[PDB]
Amino acid sequence: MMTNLMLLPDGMRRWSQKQGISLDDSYAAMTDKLVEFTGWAREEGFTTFYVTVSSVANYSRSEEQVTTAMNAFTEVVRRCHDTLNFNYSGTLEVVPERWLTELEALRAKSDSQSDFTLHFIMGMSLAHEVIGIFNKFNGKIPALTEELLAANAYVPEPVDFLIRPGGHVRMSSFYPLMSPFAEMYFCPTLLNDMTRADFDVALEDLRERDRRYGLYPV
Amino acid sequence: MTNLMLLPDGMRRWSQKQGISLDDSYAAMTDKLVEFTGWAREEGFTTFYVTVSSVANYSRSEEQVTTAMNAFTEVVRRCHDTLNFNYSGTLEVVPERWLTELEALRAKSDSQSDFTLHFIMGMSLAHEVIGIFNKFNGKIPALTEELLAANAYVPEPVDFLIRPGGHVRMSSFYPLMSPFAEMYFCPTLLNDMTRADFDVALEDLRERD
Ligand SMILES: CC(C)=CCC/C(C)=C/COP(=O)(O)OP(=O)(O)O
Ligand SMILES: CC(C)=CCC/C(C)=C/COP(=O)(O)OP(=O)(O)O
Ligand SMILES: [Mg+2]
Repeated sequence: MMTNLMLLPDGMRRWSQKQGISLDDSYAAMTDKLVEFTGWAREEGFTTFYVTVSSVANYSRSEEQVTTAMNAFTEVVRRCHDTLNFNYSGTLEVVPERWLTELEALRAKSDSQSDFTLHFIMGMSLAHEVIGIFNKFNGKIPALTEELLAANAYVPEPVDFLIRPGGHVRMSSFYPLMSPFAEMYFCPTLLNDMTRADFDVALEDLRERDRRYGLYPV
Repeated sequence: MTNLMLLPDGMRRWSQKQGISLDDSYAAMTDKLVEFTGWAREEGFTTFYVTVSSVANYSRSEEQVTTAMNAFTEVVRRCHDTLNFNYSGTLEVVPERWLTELEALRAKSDSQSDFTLHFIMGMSLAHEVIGIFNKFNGKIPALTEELLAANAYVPEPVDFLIRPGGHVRMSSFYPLMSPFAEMYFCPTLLNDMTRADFDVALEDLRERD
């Protein structure tokens, strides 16, 4: 069984306020922690490590906040892109061109033959995703099929495991469209405080679960 | 003007725990759901959503589908006279007998009640999107957030979502247009849920913001 993993990052402002440090340093710690998380996910045999980078609404923040966040996320790819396959998707039209250009170049320079993939999803929002798909195919086809929908969703496959640190038990705009049976794990520990042990007990929890897919066992 | 959504789970597990049949466990679920509707109404929620089934659920055996659909329909048989009942979802995968009875019960419900019980059947974001597209294909210049919200299975954003039974997952029950929904999971099986469990769940959900 080949599994994949998805991380929902949040709590950089909470960590910066809690520590009495700047938002920029909090995001630098987020970059370090995300490099760590990518390493851990690769060590644990996950085929793809998904990171829900941002929602559409996040790009309504101030220019500086968007620059800091997008730079922090991009630095992860700058550091690890040489040894893995990098890809990205989402509501790309709301992402500033600077980051689309740099992330495209980094995607071109990544090892597309690697057995491990880091995938960023930016501008996540089920409303915008569905509206984009509908408008793309509106009137041009007799009916939308599961295959087309799967081929045009932001996340190109069902997600197996989903982890959200930071104490919020909610999905926000990050729920994957084609993942009805994804397993969810929440923990109060902030992302920048997550240790390898926290990750490991999370994986104990997630791998302990019996996956039914809506059916009774046989 | 708040609403609540319940994801039922733990009927087979409860039947095994109590040493009873699946039908008996689902009868206990019927009683428990009548109770839950009462609790939700007393707490001021305008609409109580219950995720009856997913698309995958109808791939179960005929006996299992009949047991579940009968218990859920029995809830409406008991409560339809005192509240407003409505339903939605991927209706084409629901057996016609149950759609017929549920439609008749919806027509007989109190459409003037300030409280609504709403079943969603055959839940699946893929099938929901496919159905919306097929419904509006070529009939509109472009899909808007307003139209999408007006035609999704759940017709409004969900405030609170509760899943007892110990499984931390949506199992195809995620409400499409609820980006700000708060989720509460608890290990207590649905059939073991008391009013106090509901109340502390509401404490947890209301403490957050
Ligand atoms: C393009 C942009 C702006 C991306 C935003 C990056 C992000 C995941 C912020 C969430 O953390 P938070 O600081 O908002 O959480 P908290 O307030 O709890 O610290
Ligand atoms: C039409 C159908 C089949 C509806 C199914 C409704 C449902 C998800 C019940 C959950 O309890 P359960 O039956 O899965 O019990 P348990 O959690 O113990 O397996
Ligand atoms: Mg179940």
